[PDB]
Amino acid sequence: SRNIPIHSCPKCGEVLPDIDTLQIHVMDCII
Ligand SMILES: [Zn+2]
Repeated sequence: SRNIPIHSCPKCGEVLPDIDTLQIHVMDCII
């Protein structure tokens, strides 16, 4: 029983399917 967690950017609220996509986003997101 393992769900499918999803990463979300708190700076804006972009839906990030994974950490890899989340990392690239936060790296190029408005600080
Ligand atoms: Zn963001």
